[PDB]
Amino acid sequence: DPDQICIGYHANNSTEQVDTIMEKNVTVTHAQDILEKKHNGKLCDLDGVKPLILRDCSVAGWLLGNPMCDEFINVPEWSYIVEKANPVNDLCYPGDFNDYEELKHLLSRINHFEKIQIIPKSSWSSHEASLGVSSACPYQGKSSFFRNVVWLIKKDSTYPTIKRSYNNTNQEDLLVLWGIHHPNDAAEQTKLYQNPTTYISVGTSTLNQRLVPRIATRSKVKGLSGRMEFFWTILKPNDAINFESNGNFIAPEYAYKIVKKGDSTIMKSELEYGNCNTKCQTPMGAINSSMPFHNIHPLTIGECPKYVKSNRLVLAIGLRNSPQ
Amino acid sequence: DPDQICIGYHANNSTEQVDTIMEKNVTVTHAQDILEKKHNGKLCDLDGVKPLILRDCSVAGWLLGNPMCDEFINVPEWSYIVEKANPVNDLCYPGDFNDYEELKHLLSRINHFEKIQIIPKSSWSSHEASLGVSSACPYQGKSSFFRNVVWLIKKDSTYPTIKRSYNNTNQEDLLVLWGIHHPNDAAEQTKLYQNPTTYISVGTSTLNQRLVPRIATRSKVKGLSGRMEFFWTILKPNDAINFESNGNFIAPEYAYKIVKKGDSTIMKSELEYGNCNTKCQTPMGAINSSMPFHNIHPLTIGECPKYVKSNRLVLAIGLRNSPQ
Amino acid sequence: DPDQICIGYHANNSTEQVDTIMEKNVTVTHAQDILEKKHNGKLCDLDGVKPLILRDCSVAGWLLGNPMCDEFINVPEWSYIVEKANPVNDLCYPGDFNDYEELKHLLSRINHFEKIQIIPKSSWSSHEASLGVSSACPYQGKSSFFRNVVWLIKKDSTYPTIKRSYNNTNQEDLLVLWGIHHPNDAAEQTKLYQNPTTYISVGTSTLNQRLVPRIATRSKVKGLSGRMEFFWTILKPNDAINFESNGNFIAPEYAYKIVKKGDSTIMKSELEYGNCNTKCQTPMGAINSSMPFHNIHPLTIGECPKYVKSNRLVLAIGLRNSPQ
Amino acid sequence: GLFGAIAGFIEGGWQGMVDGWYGYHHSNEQGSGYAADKESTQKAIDGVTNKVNSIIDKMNTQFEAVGREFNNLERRIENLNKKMEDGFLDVWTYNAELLVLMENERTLDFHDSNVKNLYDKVRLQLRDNAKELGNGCFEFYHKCDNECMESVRNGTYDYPQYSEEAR
Amino acid sequence: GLFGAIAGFIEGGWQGMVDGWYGYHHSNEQGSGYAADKESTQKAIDGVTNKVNSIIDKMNTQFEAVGREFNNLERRIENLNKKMEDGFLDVWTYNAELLVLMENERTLDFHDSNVKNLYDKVRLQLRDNAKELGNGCFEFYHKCDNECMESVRNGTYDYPQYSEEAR
Amino acid sequence: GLFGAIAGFIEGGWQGMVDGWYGYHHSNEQGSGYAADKESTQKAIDGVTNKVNSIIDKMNTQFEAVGREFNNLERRIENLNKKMEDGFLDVWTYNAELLVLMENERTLDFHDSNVKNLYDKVRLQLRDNAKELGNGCFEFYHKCDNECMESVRNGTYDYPQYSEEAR
Ligand SMILES: *[C@@H]1O[C@H](COC2O[C@@H](C)[C@@H](O)[C@@H](O)[C@@H]2O)[C@@H](O[C@@H]2O[C@H](CO)[C@@H](O[C@@H]3O[C@H](CO[C@H]4O[C@H](CO)[C@@H](O)[C@H](O)[C@@H]4O)[C@@H](O)[C@H](O[C@@H]4O[C@H](CO)[C@@H](O)[C@H](O)[C@@H]4O)[C@@H]3O)[C@H](O)[C@H]2NC(C)=O)[C@H](O)[C@H]1NC(C)=O
Ligand SMILES: *[C@@H]1O[C@H](COC2O[C@@H](C)[C@@H](O)[C@@H](O)[C@@H]2O)[C@@H](O[C@@H]2O[C@H](CO)[C@@H](O[C@@H]3O[C@H](CO[C@H]4O[C@H](CO)[C@@H](O)[C@H](O)[C@@H]4O)[C@@H](O)[C@H](O[C@@H]4O[C@H](CO)[C@@H](O)[C@H](O)[C@@H]4O)[C@@H]3O)[C@H](O)[C@H]2NC(C)=O)[C@H](O)[C@H]1NC(C)=O
Ligand SMILES: *[C@@H]1O[C@H](COC2O[C@@H](C)[C@@H](O)[C@@H](O)[C@@H]2O)[C@@H](O[C@@H]2O[C@H](CO)[C@@H](O[C@@H]3O[C@H](CO[C@H]4O[C@H](CO)[C@@H](O)[C@H](O)[C@@H]4O)[C@@H](O)[C@H](O[C@@H]4O[C@H](CO)[C@@H](O)[C@H](O)[C@@H]4O)[C@@H]3O)[C@H](O)[C@H]2NC(C)=O)[C@H](O)[C@H]1NC(C)=O
Ligand SMILES: CC(=O)N[C@@H]1[C@@H](O)[C@H](O[C@@H]2O[C@H](CO[C@]3(C(=O)O)C[C@H](O)[C@@H](NC(C)=O)[C@H]([C@H](O)[C@H](O)CO)O3)[C@H](O)[C@H](O)[C@H]2O)[C@@H](CO)O[C@H]1O
Ligand SMILES: CC(=O)N[C@@H]1[C@@H](O)[C@H](O[C@@H]2O[C@H](CO[C@]3(C(=O)O)C[C@H](O)[C@@H](NC(C)=O)[C@H]([C@H](O)[C@H](O)CO)O3)[C@H](O)[C@H](O)[C@H]2O)[C@@H](CO)O[C@H]1O
Ligand SMILES: CC(=O)N[C@@H]1[C@@H](O)[C@H](O[C@@H]2O[C@H](CO[C@]3(C(=O)O)C[C@H](O)[C@@H](NC(C)=O)[C@H]([C@H](O)[C@H](O)CO)O3)[C@H](O)[C@H](O)[C@H]2O)[C@@H](CO)O[C@H]1O
Ligand SMILES: *[C@@H]1O[C@H](CO)[C@@H](O)[C@H](O)[C@H]1NC(C)=O
Ligand SMILES: *[C@@H]1O[C@H](CO)[C@@H](O)[C@H](O)[C@H]1NC(C)=O
Ligand SMILES: *[C@@H]1O[C@H](CO)[C@@H](O)[C@H](O)[C@H]1NC(C)=O
Ligand SMILES: *[C@@H]1O[C@H](CO)[C@@H](O)[C@H](O)[C@H]1NC(C)=O
Ligand SMILES: *[C@@H]1O[C@H](CO)[C@@H](O)[C@H](O)[C@H]1NC(C)=O
Ligand SMILES: *[C@@H]1O[C@H](CO)[C@@H](O)[C@H](O)[C@H]1NC(C)=O
Repeated sequence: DPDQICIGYHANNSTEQVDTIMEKNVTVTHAQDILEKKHNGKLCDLDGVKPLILRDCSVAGWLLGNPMCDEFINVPEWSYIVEKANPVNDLCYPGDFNDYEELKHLLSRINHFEKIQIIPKSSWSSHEASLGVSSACPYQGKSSFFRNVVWLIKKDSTYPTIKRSYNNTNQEDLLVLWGIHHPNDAAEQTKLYQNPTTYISVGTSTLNQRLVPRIATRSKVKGLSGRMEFFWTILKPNDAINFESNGNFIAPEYAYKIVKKGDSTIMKSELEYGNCNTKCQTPMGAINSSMPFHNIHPLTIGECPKYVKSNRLVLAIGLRNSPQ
Repeated sequence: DPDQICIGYHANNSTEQVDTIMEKNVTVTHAQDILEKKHNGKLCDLDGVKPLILRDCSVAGWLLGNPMCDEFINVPEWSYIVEKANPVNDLCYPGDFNDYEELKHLLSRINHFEKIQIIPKSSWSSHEASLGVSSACPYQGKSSFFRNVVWLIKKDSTYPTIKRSYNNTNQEDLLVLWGIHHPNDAAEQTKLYQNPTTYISVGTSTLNQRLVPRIATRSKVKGLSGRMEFFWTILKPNDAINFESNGNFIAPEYAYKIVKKGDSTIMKSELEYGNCNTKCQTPMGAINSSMPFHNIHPLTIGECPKYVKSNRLVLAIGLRNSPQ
Repeated sequence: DPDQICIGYHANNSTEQVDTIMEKNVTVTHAQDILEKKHNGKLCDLDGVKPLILRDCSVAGWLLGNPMCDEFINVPEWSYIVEKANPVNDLCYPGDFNDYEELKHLLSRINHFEKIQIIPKSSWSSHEASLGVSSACPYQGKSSFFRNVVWLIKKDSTYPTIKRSYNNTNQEDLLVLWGIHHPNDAAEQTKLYQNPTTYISVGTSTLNQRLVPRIATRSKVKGLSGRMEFFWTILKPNDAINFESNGNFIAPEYAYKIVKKGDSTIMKSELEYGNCNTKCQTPMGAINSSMPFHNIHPLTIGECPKYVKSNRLVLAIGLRNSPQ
Repeated sequence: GLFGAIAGFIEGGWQGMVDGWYGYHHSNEQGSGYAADKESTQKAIDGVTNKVNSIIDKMNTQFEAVGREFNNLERRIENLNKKMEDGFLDVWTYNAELLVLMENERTLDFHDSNVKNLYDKVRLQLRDNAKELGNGCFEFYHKCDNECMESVRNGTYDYPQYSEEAR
Repeated sequence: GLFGAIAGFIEGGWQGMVDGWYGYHHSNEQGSGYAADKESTQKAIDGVTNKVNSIIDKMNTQFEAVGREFNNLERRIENLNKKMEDGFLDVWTYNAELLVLMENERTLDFHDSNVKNLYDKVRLQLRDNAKELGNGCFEFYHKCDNECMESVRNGTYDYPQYSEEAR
Repeated sequence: GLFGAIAGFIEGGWQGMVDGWYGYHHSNEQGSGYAADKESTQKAIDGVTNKVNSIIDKMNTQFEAVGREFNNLERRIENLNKKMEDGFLDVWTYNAELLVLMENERTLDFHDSNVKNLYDKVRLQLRDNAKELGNGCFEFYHKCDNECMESVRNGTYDYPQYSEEAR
């Protein structure tokens, strides 16, 4: 029988299939998926700075010191903030936070953060500073209030006009918070503050604010028709903030030194910290991948693959292989 | 003559041309365009819920009951709103609508909509409720006003302080509308309302509003230097809205129960309803197509092909065919 | 020796390399880069209308006539505005400009622009019009003020209520600017304006404004705790603007006729005019190119190639060529 | 074209072959005619159909509502929307135009390949029993009647049966 | 496929050739076996690896923070973000799906080319000293022992040495 | 490469052929030299030029004004613009880089095809009157003077005229 030589190619036991532009379900000897589909199921550090995880508090409750929140633990820097979808503890006393979303964005990523006392609670000689409490803000079965600001009321049927300054002698920007109380009617107004017609003026080198309380008949929320409305500014180094008021003033006691480099955002997630590190975080887990595409979640923070609506992206590596 | 067998390919009478990356105007035996260029020239239902078509009224005129508009016909749901580019009948009495664009966006797609009486016009015992009319808002050759709100004025040279509440006992959100009149000067102010210094306070569980009339010397618009300014809120089930005023109050009579699922937008179009159904609507007509691309119009509502700047996207199917 | 004919291909001395999907650094006989990497290093006309180049002034300082700015030279049209990153001369007297970013956007591209006198400085018979000056706004070693508006003060311990109108008898929209002064306290208030409680009302066919001065204890900026706050409107042809005030009024003298066709934006650049023309401007220079991609700068104005993060996009033209 | 057959060594197409994309023409003492290659034609139809359907079906379409809801003092935001809209238009326009150009090249070269492959299948059956003319045709050195012609078309040509008459 | 070899005139692959992608099978009086073509296999591995790495490495990745920071009276801006997000999702989904389809076609046709080219290298060495069977195999007209077989595989087959025995 | 000719069975290019992309080298008793194939060269030039021009001309360019017009309390909107800008940059960067890689592969394979097709045109004219050496060259079994060489290059080679001297 004559001798033969033949040309041919590799086959194996692979049942892996790919699609081509002209033909579906082509069985090949080897293939490779380029879609990332896995995450670790945990909230991690980002490059590798820890997030601020607020458990059951909103950014506002945390900043103002809502007493129903966990006690303030100093975290001097973070990469992103995690809130639950619906934090139970936000504003214990009902009301509003001015420019709240911009403030949250500003605080999303922070390089240095430090709470300091700027106006001692003990320094209010002409006003009552230890009766500013409410059943809406309990601490240990007793009426209390946001811990970082002070609800001042009249003393000896008198509310002298307040003139207070704080000068930022620090080398860092200072986040300062204050508020106004909106009472229910004129009888309540004079009961708390004596003076019927009141204001709060606040000035810096850029801020020129004058607040006045609005009376309205409002629905009771947690038994209260009154409202607190909070405000904030960034006090630059060597600038001074000047408060003036003859009533309704929710004064600062504590403020926060901040150093701001980059920004990130607020992640909504029900997960807890996982003692891990990552380049790409999603609300249901982190991604560790050099793949070009992923299908896990759109609300990512970090350096992530491109998000696609796909179950698989499989590249042929090897050759057409007879199927089983 | 020796026998022959030959290999060859199909040709036909096609003059259809395509372009390739290396060569233009290649004649082929068969081709297929993948660009959608056709529409039906009509405004249609979307999946398949009818749009709200406002003919010659703005959303504001429709909501407030501008008398120059067509009488209110109940449409309990819709998929998108159609306005003309420049609706002739908007605010008959000159003025403004607060947060108007957000309200229009909210109303763009509605699952349930129902007008109800919340404060009977007949219930204003201490004020005049049937003289709030203007030549700017005619109905049948006689001065009238927005039909869904009431322009109250003094009675017997008296405007008693109003204290009114409505409680949302319904199971649906309620859209509530009110206004303030801004008179021309103090002499006009006291002529209409008796009291020289007036307010309108409005409170819900979230709203804490106090309006005051601004006097200005303004240009006459339709003979009038006065202005109406309208406001709105979403009153949740079991919440109450509380009005207080000693003048200038444009009170609600009717409000609207709403159920909100998705959103869409406001389409600007001069077309009328075409008794049709579609997945993709444009202002000049609807598209019924599974093609990947279209070139009809960018302002589409629905599930549409991708919009491109192209006159044709023709794929070769068959073979190179000799041209004519 | 038998005769031979051979088939072959061109080679040359090219060392140009390209990359292919399957192989890097393939030497070829000829190649072509499709990435634009060059600019002319100059700020140019755009199609071919000159930009407005503000040198060391902000748009606000330029509009209001900050005296520290260069004298106003009429430029009747422009394609885009160029500011330095940090213009030294902005608001000489400290304060704020309302809706400033929207105004800058509106003024970014202008088809006609013409400064006109609308209220002669000499027409203020009942008020002092030549003492409205400050050390913060010097001109030639002497206290002055924004040149296009007038800081009115009391005369003979009297500030009569102002009632002034300007009617736009021109055929073009008119940009009108005014301001309010916010003094430091009531003693200063009465010193300048006599009247302790003051307002500024401004009305057009659309505008219905009432400003009141806010007192605050503010930080000294350039020695001054006072503030100026500026406002603006577009007065349509045949409409009238009506001012009323009993103090704190920074009145218009000059306004600007404008014709608006397209928009562009504000370019931030430290370059000067280069007496050139272009279709595509960047802050570091103009691009003259029909190439599809460029890598120069993202903040372009005009009809530009697509911006990419790439150092080279080299297409093979010729054939595989043996390397050196 | 890439494979050298269509409008290449096979210089033109056949109006006379109506029932397929690729096939054969025979001429012998019994007559002449065209026969489609059913298998290659059907595979090619399936192939091109799949390509077109993939271009169509792989597009993700979702509900969107495109309007103009910003006011006269929201022009900076309206410009942000303009840049986005124009940006996506430029992306889809470029990608659609090039896709069509590139896939049309692939389709025409695919047909060319299919014809070349059919040619080669015949060439290797016939080998030395016919002359390769260079124009897509083979000139037999033996008589090849209709049954013989069908054997070539159905890939069962018996070379040893004719080698003697061919030489 | 495009080049006519893989699942074409070479009808199926070889489970028996485990140490390469393309190669040879010989049969003579001394026995039979498979030998991988090392050079073509390695070049192909490098080629496909480069393609995959380019698809991966050419992607520009940058830091972004994607959340939902607009409130209940900022729904028009929130819709602008929706349209943008959905728009980029549609772009990347389409481009990724088609890229995979198109590159898979290229990869399979590349292997086919590689096999065809190996076949032709052998064909031109052997010329008239072996019969081309049409199935990827050549039937020698002379004895070709193991050293002879290796000469064919390493591209040094000496045609003049055997032409006499072949004729 | 895909078609097996360039840097394949034709192992290298010719510095000596300056006036075209593809062509012929002849050697006979009268001398030797290079001649460009004008037709294939021009068609290839037109083809590649068209590809480059399509990549350039199919781009839709429109006026845009890109600045930074949002203030310190509009950072959420400014971030929306960032995500959009960065998004389009990532799209164009990826698509441009891959386009270049993919089209460069097509261009090099196109040249390879063009050379293979020229080779085959000659092969089929010469058939049995010359030996196919396997390196791109044909060795004549008859004398082929300059006029004969030109007949091959212009596709009018007369096989019957020389078959007797070749055998
Ligand atoms: C926020 O805080 C800044 C720093 O405040 C401080 O400095 C002083 C005032 C103390 O209060 C100290 O405890 C605190 O750290 C502040 O600034 C200061 O602003 C002052 C405003 O007047 C200014 O005071 C003047 O200082 C002059 C001397 O200046 C020279 O010496 C300084 C010390 O070496 C030096 O820093 C300066 O650069 C300079 O070389 C005095 O001659 C002035 O004269 C007096 O003025 C008083 C009224 O203003 C009168 O009572 C006196 O009769 C006399 O006429 C005056 O004291 C101080 O110099 C500033 N310091 C710096 C470093 O700038 C800043 O203003 C605050 N920010 C606000 C309010 O927005
Ligand atoms: C909007 O509307 C909500 C429903 O209003 C209605 O309920 C009552 C008040 C009628 O007006 C009725 O026509 C209407 O549909 C409203 O809510 C109600 O808010 C009331 C506020 O006080 C509250 O009234 C109290 O009810 C107690 C009994 O509660 C028990 O019984 C109810 C009936 O079965 C039941 O719904 C409750 O869950 C509960 O089991 C009384 O004992 C209270 O005592 C009186 O208080 C009065 C003053 O507040 C005094 O006049 C009396 O001396 C006595 O002390 C009181 O009447 C009512 O229970 C709430 N109902 C529900 C279902 O929640 C809601 O507040 C309104 N929203 C606003 C204002 O924002
Ligand atoms: C801004 O400016 C617009 C034009 O103003 C001007 O017209 C007049 C008033 C002069 O001031 C002149 O210098 C200036 O260019 C302005 O408009 C005008 O608005 C006026 C408001 O009343 C109006 O005046 C009335 O004109 C009637 C005549 O109208 C007829 O004749 C006109 C001239 O040919 C013509 O333009 C008109 O179309 C029409 O055919 C008078 O009969 C009116 O009667 C008087 O009313 C007075 C009080 O209003 C009484 O004092 C008299 O006793 C009498 O009863 C009246 O004078 C004028 O016609 C309008 N002109 C135009 C072209 O529209 C516009 O209102 C200003 N914009 C504002 C304020 O927002
Ligand atoms: C000090 C005190 O007990 N005063 C009595 C009022 O509380 C009481 O009115 C009732 O007030 C209820 C809420 O009570 C608080 C609260 O929020 O918990 C009690 C706080 O001590 C008080 N705090 C301060 C700093 O004054 C707080 C505050 O006044 C309001 O929140 C301000 O808006 O109120 C609840 O609202 C009931 O509806 C209301 O009846 C009256 C009873 O007539 O007597 C007061 O002496
Ligand atoms: C009731 C009445 O007729 N009063 C006389 C005034 O109308 C009149 O002043 C003129 O007012 C003109 C507009 O008239 C109306 C209107 O808008 O149609 C008439 C309406 O009845 C009145 N409605 C109510 C509820 O009061 C309405 C209203 O007062 C204003 O719109 C409020 O801003 O005015 C027009 O503006 C003329 O310019 C003006 O002269 C004076 C004449 O001096 O006498 C009044 O008794
Ligand atoms: C007219 C005059 O010189 N008045 C004396 C005050 O100037 C002086 O108070 C000092 O004021 C300082 C700033 O001075 C000006 C300025 O801005 O340059 C001087 C201007 O002439 C004046 N302009 C006008 C139109 O009144 C201007 C203006 O009043 C304020 O800017 C309004 O806010 O002030 C500086 O602020 C010093 O801190 C302050 O002491 C007092 C001295 O007690 O005497 C006045 O007669
Ligand atoms: C397929 O072949 C590989 C390589 O020999 C082997 O490791 C694997 O277990 C096989 N799969 C089976 C036996 O299912
Ligand atoms: C390809 O495979 C999937 C199952 O994995 C099947 O549902 C689909 O119909 C197949 N398509 C074809 C054309 O065989
Ligand atoms: C082209 O050929 C088709 C198929 O026979 C025929 O139906 C059509 O009418 C022809 N076109 C003409 C005659 O113009
Ligand atoms: C292709 O066809 C169009 C007419 O449909 C013509 O304008 C264009 O110039 C043609 N291009 C070429 C290269 O023939
Ligand atoms: C390469 O060849 C070209 C064409 O002859 C010549 O112009 C160029 O100078 C050469 N490059 C050298 C000598 O470096
Ligand atoms: C290709 O060229 C660059 C230098 O221009 C070099 O850094 C890179 O490593 C080269 N890559 C390969 C695979 O040779």
